[PDB]
Amino acid sequence: GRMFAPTKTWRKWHRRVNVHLRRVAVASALAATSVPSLVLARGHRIETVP
Amino acid sequence: TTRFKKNRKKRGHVSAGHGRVGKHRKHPGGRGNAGGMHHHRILFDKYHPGYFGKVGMRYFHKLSNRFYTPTVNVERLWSMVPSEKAAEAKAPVVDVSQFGYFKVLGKGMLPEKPIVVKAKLISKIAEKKIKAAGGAVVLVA
Amino acid sequence: GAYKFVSELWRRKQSDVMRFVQRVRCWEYRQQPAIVRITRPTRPDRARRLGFKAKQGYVVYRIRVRRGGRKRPVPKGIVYGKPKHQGITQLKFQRNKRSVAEERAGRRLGGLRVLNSYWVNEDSTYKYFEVILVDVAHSAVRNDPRINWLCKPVHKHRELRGLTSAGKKFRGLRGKGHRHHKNRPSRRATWKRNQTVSLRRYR
Amino acid sequence: VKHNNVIPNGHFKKHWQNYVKTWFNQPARKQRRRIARQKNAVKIFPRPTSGPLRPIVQCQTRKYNMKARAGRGFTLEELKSAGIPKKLAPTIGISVDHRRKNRSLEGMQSNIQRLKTYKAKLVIFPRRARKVKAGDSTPEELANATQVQGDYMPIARGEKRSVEVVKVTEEMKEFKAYGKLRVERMNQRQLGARQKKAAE
Amino acid sequence: SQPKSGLFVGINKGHVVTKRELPPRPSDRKGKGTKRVHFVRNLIREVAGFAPYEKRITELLKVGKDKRALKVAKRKLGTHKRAKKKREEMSSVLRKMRS
RNA sequence: GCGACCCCAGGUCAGGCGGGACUACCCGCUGAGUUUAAGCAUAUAAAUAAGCGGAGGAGAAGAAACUUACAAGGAUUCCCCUAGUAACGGCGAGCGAACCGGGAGCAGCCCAGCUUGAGAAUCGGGCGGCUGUGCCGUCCGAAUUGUAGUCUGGAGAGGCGU
RNA sequence: CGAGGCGCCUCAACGAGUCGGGUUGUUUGGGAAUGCAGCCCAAAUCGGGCGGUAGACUCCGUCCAAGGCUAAAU
RNA sequence: UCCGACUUUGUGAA
Ligand SMILES: [K+]
Ligand SMILES: [K+]
Ligand SMILES: [K+]
Ligand SMILES: [K+]
Ligand SMILES: [K+]
Ligand SMILES: [K+]
Ligand SMILES: [K+]
Ligand SMILES: [Mg+2]
Ligand SMILES: [Mg+2]
Ligand SMILES: [Mg+2]
Ligand SMILES: [Mg+2]
Ligand SMILES: [Mg+2]
Ligand SMILES: [Mg+2]
Ligand SMILES: [Mg+2]
Ligand SMILES: [Mg+2]
Ligand SMILES: [Mg+2]
Ligand SMILES: [Mg+2]
Ligand SMILES: [Mg+2]
Ligand SMILES: [Mg+2]
Ligand SMILES: [Mg+2]
Ligand SMILES: [Mg+2]
Ligand SMILES: [Mg+2]
Ligand SMILES: [Mg+2]
Ligand SMILES: [Mg+2]
Ligand SMILES: [Mg+2]
Ligand SMILES: [Mg+2]
Ligand SMILES: [Mg+2]
Ligand SMILES: [Mg+2]
Ligand SMILES: [Mg+2]
Ligand SMILES: [Mg+2]
Ligand SMILES: [Mg+2]
Ligand SMILES: [Mg+2]
Ligand SMILES: [Mg+2]
Ligand SMILES: [Mg+2]
Ligand SMILES: [Mg+2]
Ligand SMILES: [Mg+2]
Ligand SMILES: [Mg+2]
Repeated sequence: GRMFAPTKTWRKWHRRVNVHLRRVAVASALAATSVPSLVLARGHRIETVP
Repeated sequence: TTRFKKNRKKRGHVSAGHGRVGKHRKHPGGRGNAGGMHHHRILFDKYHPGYFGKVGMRYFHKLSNRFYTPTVNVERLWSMVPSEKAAEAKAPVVDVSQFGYFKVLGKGMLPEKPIVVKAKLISKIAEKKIKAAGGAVVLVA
Repeated sequence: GAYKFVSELWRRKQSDVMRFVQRVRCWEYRQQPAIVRITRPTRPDRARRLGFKAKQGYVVYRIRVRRGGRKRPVPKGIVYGKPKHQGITQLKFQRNKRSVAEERAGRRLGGLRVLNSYWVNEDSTYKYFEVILVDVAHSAVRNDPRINWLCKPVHKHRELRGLTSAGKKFRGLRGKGHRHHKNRPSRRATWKRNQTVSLRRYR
Repeated sequence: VKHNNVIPNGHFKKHWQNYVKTWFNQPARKQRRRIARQKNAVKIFPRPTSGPLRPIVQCQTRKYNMKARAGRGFTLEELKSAGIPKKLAPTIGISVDHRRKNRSLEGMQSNIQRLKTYKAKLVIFPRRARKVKAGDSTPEELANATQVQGDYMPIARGEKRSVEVVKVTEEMKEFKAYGKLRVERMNQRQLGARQKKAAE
Repeated sequence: SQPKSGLFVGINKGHVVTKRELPPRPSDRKGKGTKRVHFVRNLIREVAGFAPYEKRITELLKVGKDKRALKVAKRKLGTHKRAKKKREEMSSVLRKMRS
């Protein structure tokens, strides 16, 4: 038969983010890379990093 | 997103939240704005007074740009004057057309300092307020 | 230059001279078939402006078409539908009589290509047009840089796609700006453009 | 309809699903347009990639009265006043617009000046080794002739903002700007009646 | 040929731009009898004669019914402006014939 | 009777052109109803489906008998905006564009008309030659009821000089 | 290895059963009528077509139909 | 299908 609600190609695939909010997210993700505790929490092995 | 929809919380419940008596049918009441004068009259009268009927005269080929008159109030005029120009001031002269404005309106308080305003149009109170501060108006086109 | 005298005379269709000459010609066309090859345009001055030249490869045909409207060809005047669509007799064909004449000529002469046509006569039941056609296989046409365009494959059967002068008339392309903007590139192209639901990927 | 909503107007009663236009080819359209711009640039190596020179015009209608932009081409009168034959202008990178006319002097002069600035920047290559033509350039000028990108002659939109400092005289005040606007409006609406009485 | 008063309202109501005279264009001479086209038209007129509705206008003008002539020309040509022009031509033909 | 032409006829005459196929896109015609209006006839469905034709690698459109009302713009096409707006509509249900502005991409040309008369200066075919998508020669024909050239409104012809 | 451009000065030809008008049908957002079509009437050259309310008059702005071709962006 | 107008539709006598 036919699927209940056949998947159409005009689904919303791409999502808009405000440019300002994207820049805030990058700046927040950039600063997290400098505190070593959050880097270890992500699983990186940095015990011998000067 | 499907994981947060309430239909997922209604799995196992027979009627899917639509009742056993007054079920979910196709179009009880009609389609769209049907019956807006017959069985939806109270809804149309209560929430949309004015909906039916005809008032006013028609305008064939009404171009929007003919009625384009952006406006600015006096209470905002001094924000267009830069700091160093206010320090130098004699009165600064502002052509509000260079900021995208046609008519000057008179809401708010002007500071007690002279200012010259160039505009195509202006109201009577805005002109009275500008003159009371020691300023002047120049009509431009 | 004698063409101006001929052109000015043909503007006076209600003079005694033109009425007599047209009446004898109208009788003779009535005794001929509806599609007849003629050795020479009847109105040479009118043919010059429409592109005809006195060269090997240009041929002229006289076409007779019936006058009046388009009766709905349904089996007894019986329509199965709503009363807005129940009319039979007072309906009108969307193409003019000039394009019908040159379209009959194109179907009859598949080896030739229609240049255009001009009006010739009418009495009450028939209208007469002379259609100019080009033999795009003749070297005289193939070597003339002013008619070379007709030899290209994109100009096949232009009378059937509404591309002659008569076709531009009924397509609404004999005017510009507002009152005619819905006809460009075509009415169906305009309608399809206004039906589109544009679903951008960033919406 | 059940609550305090807007009156719905959904234009979806036809077969709208056979006329859906998606944009999944948008990044591919950007690349195809970019590729053709690079091919066109190589096809005309020293010629500017931005096309022929354009004039300066005022946008029409009262909403855009005060903005300037690029036109279609230069008027036949502007080209004559700058000394450029109208047949030569397209061949050396200048657009021609025989439809446009010059109604005011200032619009015309700024376009004539634009052509003169262009002619001082244009370097013309001879159509042969021998420079028998008159408008050609010296070998030194041709020896260093690159390709410019973007708008080599920009157009300024709108009058630049400039707050001046002036002394408010005694005639600057008591001008009665609102009264002037109202009397001029009255003079407009009384013109027909005034002309009727004058004729009688 | 007139500059506007810069006021944004009123009789002129516009920006001032120090207008200039527009030069003549070839299309300024459209619809102008030059010569040898009047000659050809005039010669064909005497060869062809007049349409019967034109004669009906001429006989109306002979008896002084100038308003009835305009209504007949309006009936035939369909437009008041064309009727005015056609009556004037008919009157000039009588005027020329008067001499 | 010999002739000139006009119109027409017949040719397995010499050389050539056409018909059908394909469906995504494109051009032309023809043309419903289910449906919605909580009934239904105008309206809607829809200038859609079906039906009959015509092309191409794109097609169609295209260089103002255009807009506007401005300090005015300046072919076509497509996108955004205009705008669910002006308008239309048992003014109900519903329907519904364009101008300005911003982009992509830009390109304008050819004829007929008066315009050889100190010379049809034009074109096709047969045959021969060659340096061969053509060129030349010769002989026939087309064409004066007009081939070539000049000219197209932005002009242009003619007159006088770089 | 003549023609064109430009400066100056008397002719200057431009498309007809077509435009346009009436009516009838259809179509449009186009409303005293958006396009198209049939039929009837039927042009002009100090003229013709437009300026989104039918009409007349006076000014103003703007174009020049009824022949043909035309890449690119799609 | 009947009926009228225009068109086909011209010419000359009282
Ligand atoms: K519920
Ligand atoms: K709500
Ligand atoms: K797409
Ligand atoms: K030969
Ligand atoms: K001409
Ligand atoms: K209509
Ligand atoms: K006019
Ligand atoms: Mg149940
Ligand atoms: Mg219920
Ligand atoms: Mg119950
Ligand atoms: Mg539907
Ligand atoms: Mg054979
Ligand atoms: Mg086929
Ligand atoms: Mg129903
Ligand atoms: Mg129902
Ligand atoms: Mg029912
Ligand atoms: Mg179909
Ligand atoms: Mg193919
Ligand atoms: Mg094409
Ligand atoms: Mg033109
Ligand atoms: Mg436009
Ligand atoms: Mg909005
Ligand atoms: Mg619709
Ligand atoms: Mg558009
Ligand atoms: Mg724009
Ligand atoms: Mg022959
Ligand atoms: Mg000639
Ligand atoms: Mg010449
Ligand atoms: Mg000269
Ligand atoms: Mg009609
Ligand atoms: Mg009607
Ligand atoms: Mg139809
Ligand atoms: Mg008006
Ligand atoms: Mg024309
Ligand atoms: Mg044309
Ligand atoms: Mg074309
Ligand atoms: Mg592409």
